[PDB]
Amino acid sequence: NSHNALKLRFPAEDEFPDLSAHNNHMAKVLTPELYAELRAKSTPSGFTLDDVIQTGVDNPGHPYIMTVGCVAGDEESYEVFKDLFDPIIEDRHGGYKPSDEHKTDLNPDNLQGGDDLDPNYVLSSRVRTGRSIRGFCLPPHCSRGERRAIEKLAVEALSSLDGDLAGRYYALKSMTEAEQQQLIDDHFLFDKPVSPLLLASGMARDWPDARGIWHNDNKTFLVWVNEEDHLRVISMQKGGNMKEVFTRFCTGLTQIETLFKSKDYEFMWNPHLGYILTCPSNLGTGLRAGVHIKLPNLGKHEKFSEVLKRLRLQKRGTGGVDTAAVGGVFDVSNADRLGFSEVELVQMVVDGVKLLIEMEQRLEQGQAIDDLMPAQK
Ligand SMILES: *CC(=O)N1C[C@@H](C(N)=O)Oc2ccccc21
Repeated sequence: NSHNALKLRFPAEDEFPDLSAHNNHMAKVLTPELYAELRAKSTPSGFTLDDVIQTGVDNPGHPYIMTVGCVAGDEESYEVFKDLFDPIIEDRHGGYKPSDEHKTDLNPDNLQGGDDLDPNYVLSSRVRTGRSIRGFCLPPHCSRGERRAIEKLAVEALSSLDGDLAGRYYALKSMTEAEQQQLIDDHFLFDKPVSPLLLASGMARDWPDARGIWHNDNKTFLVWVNEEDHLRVISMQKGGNMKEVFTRFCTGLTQIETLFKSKDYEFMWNPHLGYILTCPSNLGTGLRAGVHIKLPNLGKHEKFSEVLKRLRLQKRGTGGVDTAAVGGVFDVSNADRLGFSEVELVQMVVDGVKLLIEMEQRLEQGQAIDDLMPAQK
């Protein structure tokens, strides 16, 4: 690329971004020396360090909520600029060292229990993840031709799914106002990105070309094509049979991967980073296994955050599916993504939810939970 060479004509410090008041991990890792060493490297697709750190430069963040500050344009991005990604991965994934190994377990039989979470508290159970198809650039860097290719192969694979997974595909471009309305009412629809995060990163290029929503006829399995990763996979079920949701998650992923392999394509995966995705923060399992749960008394407790932290879980939001119950209903999911297998995260969620329910009941009786406080897991 001639532009990166023209940049190289400038002193490195003269091209170094001003990350003074930034609070992302990239700003915490990017020394002026690292920029000098890597500001010349590039990936086969043409992804540069500036293309990796632009979002972090434009989007400072909050000290409380530390964003990663960088994205990947392709698989090779994680190795070409590993001298930058690895420290941020260590900092954002609990000290995951460069030599650590990620184990991926997708055998639902290895999860203990989780079939009967108290239906009077757990309203919904959902497991979400992402996948990148090897050989294509990621959404921040992919091309119209690429994107259209991935959409074609993904739609073929989904159209091959049958049974409880048999479903339909809606292309965002061809959607009628009626179909769009139905999807919005279903909470299945993703709209055109508007955040200064995504728009600056180029994740919204050529919208809505090659972007789609596939869902099974039972509204329990949903796939998003070319939105924020090549595929975004969600398995959801009203209630608390987390085992069923995770089993659907696993089997659907396995069938999709089998179809892709039959067509000589595969997911981006390695034994150190797990599955490869645009954002470093979703590496390894990209798994967000959560529950919408009625924990009104516990939510107003001054230890709720500490209990969630010790259980290795996070409160990703409040309100539940239909907003409404903000303060009473909470969306609680696994906090870790890399360094733990999928089964381990789902386990952690089930186990923590049981104790949360017990705490909520005890607080209901007017008693104290100081005896039920867990130890850091
Ligand atoms: C990790 C992630 O999803 N990010 C990080 C974010 C930031 N500014 O730190 O920027 C973007 C932009 C586009 C896609 C993903 C991310």
